[PDB]
Amino acid sequence: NKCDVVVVGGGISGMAAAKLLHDSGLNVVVLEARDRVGGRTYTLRNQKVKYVDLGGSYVGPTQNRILRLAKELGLETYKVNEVERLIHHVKGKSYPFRGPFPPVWNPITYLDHNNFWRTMDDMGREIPSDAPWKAPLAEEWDNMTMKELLDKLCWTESAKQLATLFVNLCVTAETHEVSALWFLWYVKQCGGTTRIISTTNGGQERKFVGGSGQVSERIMDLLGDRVKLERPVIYIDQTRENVLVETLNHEMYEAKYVISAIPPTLGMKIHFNPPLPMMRNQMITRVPLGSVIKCIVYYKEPFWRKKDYCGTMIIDGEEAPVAYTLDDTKPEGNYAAIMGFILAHKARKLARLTKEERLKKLCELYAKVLGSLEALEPVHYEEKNWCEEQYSGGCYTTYFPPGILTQYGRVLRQPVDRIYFAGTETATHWSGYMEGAVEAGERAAREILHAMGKIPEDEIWQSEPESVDVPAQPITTTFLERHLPSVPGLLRLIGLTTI
Amino acid sequence: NKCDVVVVGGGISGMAAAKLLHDSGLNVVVLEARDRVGGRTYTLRNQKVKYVDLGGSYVGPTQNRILRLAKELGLETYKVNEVERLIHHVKGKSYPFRGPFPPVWNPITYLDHNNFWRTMDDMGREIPSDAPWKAPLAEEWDNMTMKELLDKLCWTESAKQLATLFVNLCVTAETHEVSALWFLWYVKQCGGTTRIISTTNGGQERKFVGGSGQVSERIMDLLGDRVKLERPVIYIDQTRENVLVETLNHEMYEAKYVISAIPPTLGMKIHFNPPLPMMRNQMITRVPLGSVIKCIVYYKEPFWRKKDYCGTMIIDGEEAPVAYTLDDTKPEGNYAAIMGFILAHKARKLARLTKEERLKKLCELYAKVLGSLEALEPVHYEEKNWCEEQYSGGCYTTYFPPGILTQYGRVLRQPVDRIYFAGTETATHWSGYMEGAVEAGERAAREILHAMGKIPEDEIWQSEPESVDVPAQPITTTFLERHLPSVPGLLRLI
Ligand SMILES: *Cc1cc2c(cc1C)nc1c(=O)[nH]c(=O)nc-1n2C[C@H](O)[C@H](O)[C@H](O)COP(=O)(O)OP(=O)(O)OC[C@H]1O[C@@H](n2cnc3c(N)ncnc32)[C@H](O)[C@@H]1O
Ligand SMILES: *Cc1cc2c(cc1C)nc1c(=O)[nH]c(=O)nc-1n2C[C@H](O)[C@H](O)[C@H](O)COP(=O)(O)OP(=O)(O)OC[C@H]1O[C@@H](n2cnc3c(N)ncnc32)[C@H](O)[C@@H]1O
Ligand SMILES: O=C(Nc1cccc(F)c1)c1coc2ccccc2c1=O
Ligand SMILES: O=C(Nc1cccc(F)c1)c1coc2ccccc2c1=O
Repeated sequence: NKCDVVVVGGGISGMAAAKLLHDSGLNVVVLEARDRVGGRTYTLRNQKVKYVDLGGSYVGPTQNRILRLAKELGLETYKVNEVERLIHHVKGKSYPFRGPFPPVWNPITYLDHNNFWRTMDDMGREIPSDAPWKAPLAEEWDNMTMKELLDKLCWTESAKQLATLFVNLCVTAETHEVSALWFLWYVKQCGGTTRIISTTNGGQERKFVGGSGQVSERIMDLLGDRVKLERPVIYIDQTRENVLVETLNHEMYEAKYVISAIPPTLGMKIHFNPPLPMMRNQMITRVPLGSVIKCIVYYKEPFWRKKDYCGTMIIDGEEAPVAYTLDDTKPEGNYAAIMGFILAHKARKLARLTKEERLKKLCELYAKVLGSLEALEPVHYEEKNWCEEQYSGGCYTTYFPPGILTQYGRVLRQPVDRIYFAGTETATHWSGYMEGAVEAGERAAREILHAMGKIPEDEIWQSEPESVDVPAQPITTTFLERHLPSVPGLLRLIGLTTI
Repeated sequence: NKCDVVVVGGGISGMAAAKLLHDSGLNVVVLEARDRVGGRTYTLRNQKVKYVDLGGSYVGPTQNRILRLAKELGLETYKVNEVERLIHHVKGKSYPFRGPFPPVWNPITYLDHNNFWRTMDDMGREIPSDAPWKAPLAEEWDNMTMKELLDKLCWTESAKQLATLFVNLCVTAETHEVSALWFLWYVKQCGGTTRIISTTNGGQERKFVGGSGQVSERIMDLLGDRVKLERPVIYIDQTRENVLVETLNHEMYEAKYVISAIPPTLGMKIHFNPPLPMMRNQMITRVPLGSVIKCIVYYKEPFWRKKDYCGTMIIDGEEAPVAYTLDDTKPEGNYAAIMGFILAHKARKLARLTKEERLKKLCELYAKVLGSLEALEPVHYEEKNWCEEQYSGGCYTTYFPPGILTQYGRVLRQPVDRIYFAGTETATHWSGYMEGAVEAGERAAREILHAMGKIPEDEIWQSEPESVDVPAQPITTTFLERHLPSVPGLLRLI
């Protein structure tokens, strides 16, 4: 019934918010729709796998908030296997490599790839993390899709195909589905292309020992009975002195303030009194989540390592069900496994199949890419299609179609009377990730602390000390990377000389 | 409590479905979220206006279902005034014209405009009304926006500005927001460019005497206490023998079947048990409605008619708050008024202003376009910003961003166990309109009658006899319109 703050949603964002508020001495309640906490994180436990992350899993350098939160809760990380060679599989053949970017030998294609990644970051530097709609060309860039941008930028099919994979993998959406402005913002707010694509020194460096679901679970243990499971929120009434929050199972909660810690569009599942202001009313119908099936195939041994492959496969084109894999073997070397994503339209297309049919297509793919008959001998399989989740809407995160971020983006974390907005979507650093969930939950909690006169305004946004356990190597470029011409740059140089 | 069919939503679609089911002898209940029926139609009555449609208003030839339903309920139509000249206002000057398409005189611009309209209809001929995702180039066209298509097709800024206005006015959305496939389908399923843009012999020919809200009101009158107002549906449970439908005010309704007659995305306001299938779960997050403020400025007299202007203004460019107007005067020449739409991004931009500030901007625009100081002397004003509506999501209808129609379009009218889907968005002819609302409501009702064994499969979709009161005249083209080259066509020859 009565409390200081109701937090709607018990994912990492809502739990981080509730914890901060609880630690500050307030009375918080967390209302969670599901029979579990963690949301878009979910750690399955059984005897065949021990534990496995079926939702969000990876953490890495520069994600200091999630690292700090997890460390405080008694959790540890380990490094995702990247000892041996990565594979880029292109036009039916595998090309092993080292370093984060799949390399290319053809001089023209080399210039085109170099320019593609460089230009993503060049454009990113024009986009403020906390206000992407303030970019000087925000309108122009928001009114084109990523498909249009790649069609203009990539002078080779090689670069276009890799760039397309990059978009699909980063945002679980097609290049023609997403705004160029929003995509460029998304990458820049993770620290740019190198940081977002890298295992070693990037976003995919590490996993939590025992699964990421422990973050939300251990906060629930700290909060005790303040977390209410199977309480989907249906109604928020701000017409009276205290806010009234009603759940589907016929309970009413009364609070001074509310934190909405659910994906933005999932706000539609709540009926509001008074109605939401116009811009938010429409925004929450314009912001879908992407589409992904996360699939883990288990093997007797991590046999790929014996061929000097680390387990990372980057697999171009249409026929492959999975475009990206990582080694998911436990740090101890057992429960050998390959994690792969079925992305964007393929998550829709292949959902028609049975679990056994998907397993077979994945093993056949892995056998070809790894040149290994052992890939046809799985011992176990787990998967999760996040498109089917009523209380997520998709994974990893919300994407913005063309035109939406400039028209509606400014209201994403704008309070609505006594409702404040958390959720990874409202973060300014690693939005879309567990890191962003912590940033947003803690920031929303401090907004309320400020509204209550407990902290000054300059304490709402708080910097985070660098992790001593996961130091961040800087992102660097070479002279040639900075100054080599694009393909059209080279052609201009050719035209000028012959004159 | 217990009934045969629960209809969620008391707009035209839900009302049409409930009426059909009721007339066949089933016990129906309509659960309506608002304190009124009509949904995206809303007729306001007061002494100053008599009545005014602040939502959907226009009907025309080929919309035989809405015309038949309205006639049965005792309604009459009158013609939107198009006796005098239309105005196209371009680069600060008014150019009066007759006929539906704003004309041009420059030979290159002429070829470009001609080709633009012709191409929209050429592309439409390959898009099945009942399955646009089966177009031969469905993927190619769905993966581009209308902005990309227009940038490719229009060699002149003149044609591109008019085409942009056309898109904005048709679908209350920006060219870059919408799938080209979806937009081309939308036009084709209203009978093509001429039919969709025309007042005389098209979609804007007529209005209902006393307002379109009377359709939904008069069905509510027939149904009596079967219509439950202020019953927003929050929960649908299909796990047991009968379907259970719960409302926000705590009531529980039990039925054999349910019709969802709400905009597709407003399905998100309902919690489902079991969860919806994957494709629908995601679809209902991918389908926004457009943005519009409908504004009606009243005057002492329809003064524009004295200058041989009918009151239609087509107003290009960014600065104008309103891109399109029609004469809203009543049939007797009284309650003189101009109806104008503030479209798409301008609805968002100008919503910050006060009502009085919007009135001043509109009057000054109209004074310029009509070339009359009389436009600065309004006697009354009414407006409605549909972007504010929790239980509509916007107006006129749902648009599909790039990539969505091909991936999720099949899902829209697919039943989910014992839930069938009505709403104008599910129609195959004049989807987006009151006509499509009737088509979809009656079809969803007949799906349930078929499920019950009461009618055969072949009676689910029913043709409609042509209205005697509003007959359609054929859409024609000239030899030169059909065969003149495009701009790049003319360049190939040179
Ligand atoms: C799904 C997924 C996500 C993911 C990823 C791979 C997959 C398959 N990989 C990631 C990774 O490797 N590293 C990483 O940092 N992130 C990764 N992601 C994304 C990550 O999981 C998310 O960014 C993050 O978990 C989101 O946290 P947040 O707290 O912002 O949101 P949530 O988890 O969705 O929590 C929302 C909770 O709210 C409940 N809910 C929903 N509606 C209601 C109502 N009406 N009432 C009450 N509760 C509600 C949800 O049930 C959920 O628990
Ligand atoms: C808004 C608008 C619409 C419009 C237009 C101009 C404007 C500003 N001009 C039109 C025109 O000149 N001619 C024409 O034929 N159409 C025009 N349009 C569109 C037209 O109004 C619509 O196509 C039509 O009204 C749609 O009817 P439909 O019955 O399909 O949908 P609806 O009116 O939105 O009705 C839905 C009802 O459902 C209720 N609702 C919503 N959620 C719930 C829940 N959860 N529970 C119960 N009821 C719910 C709504 O309140 C509504 O009444
Ligand atoms: O862009 C990525 N990786 C990537 C790795 C190699 C080449 C390439 F083009 C892209 C990733 C982006 O975001 C993610 C989110 C959750 C899990 C993995 C990833 C990526 O690997
Ligand atoms: O396209 C339209 N009209 C139009 C009329 C003249 C020139 C032009 F480019 C467009 C209309 C489209 O759909 C509508 C929907 C509700 C009300 C009016 C209209 C139109 O007039």
